[PDB]
Amino acid sequence: VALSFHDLHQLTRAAVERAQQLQVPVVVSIVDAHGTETVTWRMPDALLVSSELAPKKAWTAVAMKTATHELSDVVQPGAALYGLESHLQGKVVTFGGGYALWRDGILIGGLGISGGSVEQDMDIAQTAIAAINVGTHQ
Amino acid sequence: VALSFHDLHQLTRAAVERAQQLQVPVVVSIVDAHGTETVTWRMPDALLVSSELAPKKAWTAVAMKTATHELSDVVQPGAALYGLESHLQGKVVTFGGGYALWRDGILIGGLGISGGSVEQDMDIAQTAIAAINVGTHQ
Amino acid sequence: VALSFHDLHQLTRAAVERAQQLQVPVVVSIVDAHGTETVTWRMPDALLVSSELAPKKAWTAVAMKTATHELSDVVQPGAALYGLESHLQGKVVTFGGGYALWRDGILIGGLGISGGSVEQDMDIAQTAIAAINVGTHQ
Amino acid sequence: VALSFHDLHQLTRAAVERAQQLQVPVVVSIVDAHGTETVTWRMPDALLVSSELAPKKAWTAVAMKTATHELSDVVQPGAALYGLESHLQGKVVTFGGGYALWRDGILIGGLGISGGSVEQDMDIAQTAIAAINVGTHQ
Amino acid sequence: VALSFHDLHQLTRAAVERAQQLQVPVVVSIVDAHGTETVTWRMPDALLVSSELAPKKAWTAVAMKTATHELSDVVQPGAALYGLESHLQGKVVTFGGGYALWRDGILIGGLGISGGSVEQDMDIAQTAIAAINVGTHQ
Amino acid sequence: PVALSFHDLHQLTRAAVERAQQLQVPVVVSIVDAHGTETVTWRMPDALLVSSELAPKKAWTAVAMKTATHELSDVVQPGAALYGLESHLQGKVVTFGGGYALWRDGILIGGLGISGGSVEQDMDIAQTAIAAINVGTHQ
Amino acid sequence: VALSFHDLHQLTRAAVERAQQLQVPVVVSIVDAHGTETVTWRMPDALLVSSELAPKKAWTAVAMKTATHELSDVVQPGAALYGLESHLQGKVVTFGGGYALWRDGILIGGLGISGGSVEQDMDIAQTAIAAINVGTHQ
Amino acid sequence: VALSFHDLHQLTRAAVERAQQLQVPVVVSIVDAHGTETVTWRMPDALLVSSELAPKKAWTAVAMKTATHELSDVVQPGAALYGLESHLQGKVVTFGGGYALWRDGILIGGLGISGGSVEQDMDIAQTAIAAINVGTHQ
Ligand code: HEM
Ligand code: HEM
Ligand code: HEM
Ligand code: HEM
Ligand SMILES: [Cl-]
Ligand SMILES: [Cl-]
Ligand SMILES: [Mg+2]
Ligand code: NA
Ligand code: NA
Ligand code: NA
Ligand code: NA
Ligand code: NA
Ligand code: NA
Ligand code: NA
Ligand code: NA
Ligand code: NA
Repeated sequence: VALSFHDLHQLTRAAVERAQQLQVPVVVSIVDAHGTETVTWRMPDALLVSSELAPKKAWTAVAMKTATHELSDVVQPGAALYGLESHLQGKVVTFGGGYALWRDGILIGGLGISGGSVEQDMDIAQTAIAAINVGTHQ
Repeated sequence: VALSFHDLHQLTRAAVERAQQLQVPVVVSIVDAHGTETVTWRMPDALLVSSELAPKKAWTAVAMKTATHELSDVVQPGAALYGLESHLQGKVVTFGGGYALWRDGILIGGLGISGGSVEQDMDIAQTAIAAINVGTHQ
Repeated sequence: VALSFHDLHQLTRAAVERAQQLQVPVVVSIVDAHGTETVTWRMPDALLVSSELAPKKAWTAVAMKTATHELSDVVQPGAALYGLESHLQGKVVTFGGGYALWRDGILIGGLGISGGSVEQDMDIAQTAIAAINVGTHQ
Repeated sequence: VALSFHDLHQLTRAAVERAQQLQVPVVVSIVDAHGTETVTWRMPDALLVSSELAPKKAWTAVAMKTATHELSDVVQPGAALYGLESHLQGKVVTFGGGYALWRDGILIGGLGISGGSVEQDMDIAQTAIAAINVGTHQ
Repeated sequence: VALSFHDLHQLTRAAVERAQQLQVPVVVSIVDAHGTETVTWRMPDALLVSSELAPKKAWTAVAMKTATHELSDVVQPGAALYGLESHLQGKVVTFGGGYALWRDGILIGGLGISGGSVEQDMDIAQTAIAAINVGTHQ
Repeated sequence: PVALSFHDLHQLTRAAVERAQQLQVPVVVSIVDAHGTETVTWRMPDALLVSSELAPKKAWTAVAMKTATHELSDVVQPGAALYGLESHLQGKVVTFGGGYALWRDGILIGGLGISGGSVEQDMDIAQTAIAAINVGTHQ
Repeated sequence: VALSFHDLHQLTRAAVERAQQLQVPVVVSIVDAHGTETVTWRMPDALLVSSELAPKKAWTAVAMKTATHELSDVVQPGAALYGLESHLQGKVVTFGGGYALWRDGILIGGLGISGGSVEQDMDIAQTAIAAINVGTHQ
Repeated sequence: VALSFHDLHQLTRAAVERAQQLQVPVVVSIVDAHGTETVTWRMPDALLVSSELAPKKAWTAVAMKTATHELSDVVQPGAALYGLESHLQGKVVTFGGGYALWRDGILIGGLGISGGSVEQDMDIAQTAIAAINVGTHQ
């Protein structure tokens, strides 16, 4: 059930291809179900911050079993998990671009994209994920 | 006056059993009156973030002599301790799930639960604390 | 011009005496004009967090040539230095209890109190400062 | 295209000269297109916090290809990159004083000023940048 | 194959019992096959350092697939992995008391003991491991 | 003209993984550019957890010191010129083998780092991968 | 059983007085039995490193229940706890100047001095300890 | 008694000029008597490590009141300050290239050079120091 070589290779290829179509250089990061960095690819000229944000988005997706855009409302002032980003010492990113990857009810990894607008990062991520046979929810 | 073996054992057992009833895997953490990690137990499949949040809640409860849900208002924009989570470099958690433990007016420890919704974490924590009948306020 | 032995000893004594009158245990911290820790004194049962907050308040006062309560408005959402506490990795504290210490137009140090309410910490600090011949503004 | 000795020297001198005119001591920092510290200069009595803020402003400008005052709106509560300063563990500063430096469509570095009001920092930075043959936008 | 509740409970009980027989208080730590803290138990008056060293020994065992005493020679001056403890920022401990736990050729976790002499820690760890049906090599 | 291309990165990464498969040792492969930025990472199943940190560090060291990492082993020993270096740089530099600096036409273009086997295996894997593309390991 | 006001005061005074006699400026640090910083005093012109070394020496004494000079042999290459200083991320200091304080078989705190030679730090620490009624071994 | 503008400028220029004569690109760093970074200059293509080592050598010179080559013997296995580089969490560098700057018996700052061989760094640093009216010992 885990991510196979083919899964990893296709996710990464499809993300890079979609980023090229959008004309935005990104960092692509994939983590396994335990949060271990498994693939990283940086396109030329990607924003330097993206080297830290993409793997953090992928990690966040696994570590909270969620897509990172789904955390945006819950960390606001007044919301249930206000302060989370400081409580976890910057390890969680709470804007879009990270998705949890599921197969047959089992969490198999996380994908993180950074380098565009949040909308671009999410488009790239969703396009990549559509290239392989996986879900973004259990 | 201090947490005995029986206190630590029953707090842990009761927390895990309540979490089983709720069908949510959590990390349980107990710290002593000086904030030293005394017991940690991770249920299978608990959110990875919970491994950091539960001990931090337990620590926060002792370090601020308060339940963590009682810090939620006082760290908001405009409130007296705005910014506290950054000032203490992520050591304090300001949402529910941590309680201070008191016996005969003496602070004896802190219990932290993380892995569910905030309300679940607080339910589990309160249940565990009710199993040994210590107080949560001086 | 600098804090003398007598300055340091009287500041510390007066802060502790005032805390005793208020019946709240605090940490007292004094830093020099360069931000080096010079005196620390912890009263029994002071909040654990105060061991970190009091020196940070003192340091903040010198590092920003201000009282720490004067930073509260400027770090709010919408205000000029929003985010400051993260930018400086938790070294600055932006609620009351730290004061800059000045003599003959020269910055000689900083005093930080933590362990009570913000208002108690500011009272203690102001009382201590009144015990020696120094100002809180240039 | 890169920053020459002359570019660095003129930037630094013009910044210091403008700060002297404003009668505010600042830290001046210049990073290259990869974010490596290239020049630092501290004026006597500059706020201690400026030693950390000015290089961070310069680094931010390259790392996000933006002037730092342009990030102020996008990190607010409710905005698209809320929490960014914690996600990047304090490496990015999101109030004014940092500018990205461009020549012939190529990013050649970043300039950061800290020590005055945000407006003084920006005036100093803009004055310095006007002393050499560069743009602040691609 | 993984560590069951019974495995974890017996390891912990047996380590504590052995420590009691030796009259030395220890910290017991167990990590899973991915290095995630699963159980921590601190006996009263265990050396404060043991709170950091026991989990690090358990983690090292899984992270290097080795008992920690088997790393002592290989990190010495002149040996193949000299400097390893600094390369990994203190995450690995290279003296005895940590053991990797294997069942049917599969790595299922790590156990770490700290609080005694290295020889006591190893005794305690070996005694605990003998209480369950597992090997210390693949 | 001489930077690492897509093809360079791809071939380095593939050849490293292929060689690690031949040796039957799972590794982490890391490539950094001439400025030390992480460019590629690839982790093989069951690689030592430590190798997730050690491989990118090796690659970064190679560029940050313009050297192969095995060439630092003597110089950081007790009594040698750069004793303590690993602590001075807060663990960012690794001083045993497996990292190589990558050069073309006298220009530094990147760094490759391998971790997960013995130090010898990591070097073998790195050298094999480097041979798949025609760059040099010295200026 | 604990360090009283009189104990803390006399330790600190006696350490400063001795350091004055020797004409070496030091930092004095005292921690309680849980390792919490209780007193710090810095003499003018004390080595900057001493602001970190002295509290660490005091902490190490309690955390390891030993004098710090007693750790020097055991951390050497080839000895049982080689690497310890990196394993504990610099929290332990292994050269002289820190002493564990005992009364009636109970560990009550730790004293740390830094700023002279190791031998001066030890002379100062020992002179200070001799000013109160305590032992340096259980 | 302090480093003037001219002192800072001349030190920096002379260091860069000597590095050019040796044909090695270095990072030059100057700190004041309190260890605050005052000047940094990076020559093109200086080793990336030098960006961290040169300011650390300058800081070390002031923080230990010594040239950094004078620390080499004292931090060896078997010597009085073995482990120091870890105790201070990498803030001190114990090989040559850093010098303390003294005028009329007063410590006024530190100069640090990194990028060459240790001998080249020391040559550069000594040459720069010779360009102004200061000593390297009290
Ligand atoms: C921060 C790093 C700096 C470095 C490395 C530096 C380096 C130098 C060097 C190498 C020269 C000689 C140029 C030549 O080769 O002929 C020079 C000249 C000079 N620098 Fe600087 N400088 C620095 C900053 C400044 C600053 C901040 C000022 C004034 C605010 C200043 C004022 C001058 C003056 C007046 C000259 C003489 C010629 C001229 O007016 O342009 N320099 N500097
Ligand atoms: C540290 C030393 C520990 C000791 C000495 C210990 C001892 C025991 C004993 C004597 C029992 C009674 C049942 C029997 O006859 O086997 C027991 C039950 C139990 N303990 Fe512990 N325990 C320890 C730690 C833990 C921890 C950390 C947990 C975490 C949840 C735990 C969970 C339980 C549970 C759930 C039971 C009752 C259910 C069952 O045994 O199947 N114990 N323990
Ligand atoms: C890590 C990031 C990787 C990316 C972005 C990536 C991307 C690609 C792309 C774009 C192609 C088609 C290129 C072409 O031939 O025209 C390709 C082909 C291929 N890749 Fe990868 N790849 C990666 C890693 C790997 C690894 C680690 C392996 C093997 C261990 C691998 C094996 C292959 C093979 C066997 C082919 C087809 C053979 C051929 O090109 O004729 N790739 N990859
Ligand atoms: C660091 C925290 C210190 C605190 C909180 C403190 C507090 C006090 C207090 C409350 C007294 C009155 C004692 C009594 O008679 O009951 C006192 C007296 C004294 N202290 Fe301290 N003290 C401190 C440090 C020092 C140091 C470092 C020295 C000398 C190096 C010192 C020298 C004295 C002397 C000589 C007296 C007797 C003269 C007088 O009453 O002013 N103290 N201190
Ligand atoms: Cl915030
Ligand atoms: Cl070492
Ligand atoms: Mg049950
Ligand atoms: Na926050
Ligand atoms: Na905050
Ligand atoms: Na009971
Ligand atoms: Na913030
Ligand atoms: Na934030
Ligand atoms: Na080391
Ligand atoms: Na070292
Ligand atoms: Na070490
Ligand atoms: Na060391």
